[PDB]
Amino acid sequence: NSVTVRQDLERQLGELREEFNALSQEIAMSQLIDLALLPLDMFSMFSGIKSTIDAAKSMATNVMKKFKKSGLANSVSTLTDSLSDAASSISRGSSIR
Amino acid sequence: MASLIYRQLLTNSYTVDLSDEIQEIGSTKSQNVTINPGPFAQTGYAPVN
Amino acid sequence: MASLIYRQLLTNSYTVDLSDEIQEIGSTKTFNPPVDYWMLLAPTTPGVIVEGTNNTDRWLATILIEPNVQSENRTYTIFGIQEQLTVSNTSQDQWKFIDVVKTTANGSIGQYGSLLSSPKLYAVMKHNEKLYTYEGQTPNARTGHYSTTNYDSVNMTAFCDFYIIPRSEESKCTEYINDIVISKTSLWKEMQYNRDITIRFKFANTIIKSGGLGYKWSEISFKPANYQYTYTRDGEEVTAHTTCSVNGVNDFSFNGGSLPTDFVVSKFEVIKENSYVYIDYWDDSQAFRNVVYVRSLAANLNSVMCTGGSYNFSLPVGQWPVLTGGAVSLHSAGVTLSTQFTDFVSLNSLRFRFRLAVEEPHFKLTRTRLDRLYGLPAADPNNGKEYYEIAGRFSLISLVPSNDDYQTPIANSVTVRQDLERQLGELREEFNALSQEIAMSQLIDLALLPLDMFSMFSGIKSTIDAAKSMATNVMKKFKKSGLANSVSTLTDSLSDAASSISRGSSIRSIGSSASAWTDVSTQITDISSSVSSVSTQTSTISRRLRLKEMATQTEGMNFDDISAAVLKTKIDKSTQISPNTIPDIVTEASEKFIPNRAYRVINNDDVFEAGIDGKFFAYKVDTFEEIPFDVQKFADLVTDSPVISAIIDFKTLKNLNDNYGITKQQAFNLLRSDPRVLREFINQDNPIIRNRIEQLIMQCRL
Amino acid sequence: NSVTVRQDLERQLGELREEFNALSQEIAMSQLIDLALLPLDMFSMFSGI
Amino acid sequence: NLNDNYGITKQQAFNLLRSDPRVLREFINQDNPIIRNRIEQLIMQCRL
Repeated sequence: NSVTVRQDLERQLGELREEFNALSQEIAMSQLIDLALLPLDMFSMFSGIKSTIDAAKSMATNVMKKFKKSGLANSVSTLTDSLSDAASSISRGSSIR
Repeated sequence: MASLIYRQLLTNSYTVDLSDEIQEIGSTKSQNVTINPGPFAQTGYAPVN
Repeated sequence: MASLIYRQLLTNSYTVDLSDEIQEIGSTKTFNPPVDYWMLLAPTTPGVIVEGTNNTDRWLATILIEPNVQSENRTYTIFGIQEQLTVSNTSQDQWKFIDVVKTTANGSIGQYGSLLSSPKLYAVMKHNEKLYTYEGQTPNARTGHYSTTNYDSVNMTAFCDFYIIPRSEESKCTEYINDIVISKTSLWKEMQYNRDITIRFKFANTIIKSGGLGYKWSEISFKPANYQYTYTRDGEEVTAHTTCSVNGVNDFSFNGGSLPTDFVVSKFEVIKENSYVYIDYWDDSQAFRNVVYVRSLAANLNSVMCTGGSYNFSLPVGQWPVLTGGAVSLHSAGVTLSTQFTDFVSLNSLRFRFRLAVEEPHFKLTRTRLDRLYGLPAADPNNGKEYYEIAGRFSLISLVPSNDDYQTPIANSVTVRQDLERQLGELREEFNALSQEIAMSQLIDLALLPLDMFSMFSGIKSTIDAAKSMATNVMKKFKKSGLANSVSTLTDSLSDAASSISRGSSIRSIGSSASAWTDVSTQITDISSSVSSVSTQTSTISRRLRLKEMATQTEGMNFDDISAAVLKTKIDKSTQISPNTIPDIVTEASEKFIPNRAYRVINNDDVFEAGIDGKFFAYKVDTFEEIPFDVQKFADLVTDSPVISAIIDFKTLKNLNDNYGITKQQAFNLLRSDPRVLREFINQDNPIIRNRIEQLIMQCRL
Repeated sequence: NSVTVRQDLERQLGELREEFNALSQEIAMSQLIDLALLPLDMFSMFSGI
Repeated sequence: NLNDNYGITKQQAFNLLRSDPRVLREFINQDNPIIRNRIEQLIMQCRL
């Protein structure tokens, strides 16, 4: 029997990037590479975050949504497409050097 | 490390768009919602005249 | 490369079960009907809605009986005649629906058979040369049989619109009792359709009294509505249809007591932040005609702060029970496609779904112990206002089969479905082509980068997203063909061989040692006309290793990597394919390829080669055609070591060694299948290796 | 008062654990080795059922 | 305990990697050595 569920307005991305860099100036090094040689599980990458209420699931699905629209996603897609086009036939025979 | 991480976070675009269609068609197929008043009767003085 | 690619394809079968059960749960889907069908009736008002008879010798219809009514002789025109029906009704919740049993034209009616159902659902049609109608209460769909004269000509006569439904869905009917895609870059063109659209909502409601003094109310609910509107957009007076629908509705029951003076409604419907609204368009513009094949479809819309007005309740004694107020906020989130049948004009349309949110004002019931409700109720939401307008843009990047001629614009849509298509058999020849002019070193390069099915299934540019649940249903369907069953047999044989020290290890045939990788291969096959006994053992060892290993592990580049690379080359240059046409091509390319190719394993300066053609080769670098085969020795040392794919077979390596020279490093990297040296020899001087790779890629026949 | 049900399936899993023990008592000894190089993935380890 | 049976310096090298199935299974299949008892008790200890 509520009027409006208060959607939490989220802090703007530029400030976010600023405290993220301020956090990056705080991390450690040796156990960082100790973390860095261990192939983690896409499971613990998003496991212990927040409130476990259909939301780690939703956030995982949303980050999956947003990843395929990134510059690396279409970059690898077009790299594969270009290689497959070169291997398909003589499509780009010789245009310039 | 991130080889399998950034591998999998990209390979399962099929999972994510299948999840999109799954949740959409599920929303289409949602059923009715009913509440029970609870263990409490409701009455009064009916024949007002 | 593609070893793990086909392994990923086979691994991700855990989605087709869910992505198909959701299809099951979301794809459940006077008018005298013909034979071999079904008929379901959902009456609106309690009374006479549907009748039926063979109008010659035997009359069988069914009449609802209002509860809280004793044995009363009604005055209803049963078959147009006021027949005597004196039946009581002492039930409370589950109603009665009694079959009238009338003999002649002006015949008398006896009482036998009553149908009990709460949600107002019934189904009646003849079955198996006789009238097989559902009987009983809700829990079980028990049917009854009624014999007539001239069975196949009983005239069902309803008074409302109901279901056309066939007979063979008896399971579906009992459970009731209880998209065309051709997408390709070759000859298909996108068009800009960004038309600002305005739509107007409208609501209809279902109110159903309970037979009595008016203090009992049965069903006040929404119901779909449809009006029209004309829009003065860009100087075009465009007419448009629209419909409404609701889902996830909330149920409220305002029960005041038991005695018939109590203002009791058995249930009430009310909309809150769990529901949605769906609409459709029937416009006059070309963009309407161009919604048959949609690439991308997005539409931002304005919000309307819709409200509800005063409502109605007519009670005999006392003042009027006044229900007031209604409020919800409309927020479109999601745009889909649909159809609509209005006057047998059922064609395409588009659907808008909205998110909803309530407002502050209370919605009050007078002289009722209920107040400060939230959510726009279902009594009289239209406030007398004629329409609920929503404005905003609407994007459409739809794509029609434009001809190769750029000067020719396609501006229509031919029919409901294009039902010709093309069969896989003829597709086989156009995949039998395009294998002649592929590449010489570039396809080998494509056989190295992991072609993960994201990059595999991203450049296709299809109009839907069900391509990949299908791309795993393809391996669910190799059960019909010979890969999925082959993997299952491998695993089961190695398992029951790992559990049977009683008879499963001694009753099976011989190999080199106690291994399922040797004896399972040689169990029973037709003997080839001219081969040796050791040749059969080598061939079977070869077949099981070639098929199973291509998806498990290997050294260097494998033949399935070439298969995947050429498969991508064909699909990218296909120029004739449909989204629902690769579900066969990927199958009969992952299987019907690899006809006869050998592998090798190196043993401390000794390697053998054997493939599925009846030929074997025992030879280790440093001049060839050496000491002959040793079947059990090689069998054990290949069971015990990971296998190396022999892209260079005995003849090719002999030719390249004897004719144009070789070095120890190059030979080593060749016969351990190092793709570097293979492609460097290919790219350098057009060797016999090039003939071999070309004839190998034509071996990818179909 | 008719909503108190708490435990489930222990009565079956407990009695079948010893059945799996008893059958695994007589397991093979070499074919376990060559059924270890196999990537018994979900398409396989849930296919011999 | 095995080194009573020689298996030296290359089967030792791979068996110290503990994981070469070729060397392990070749010891398994012919020498009837202690290792079958070791792996049998491995099976019997995951047994309960």
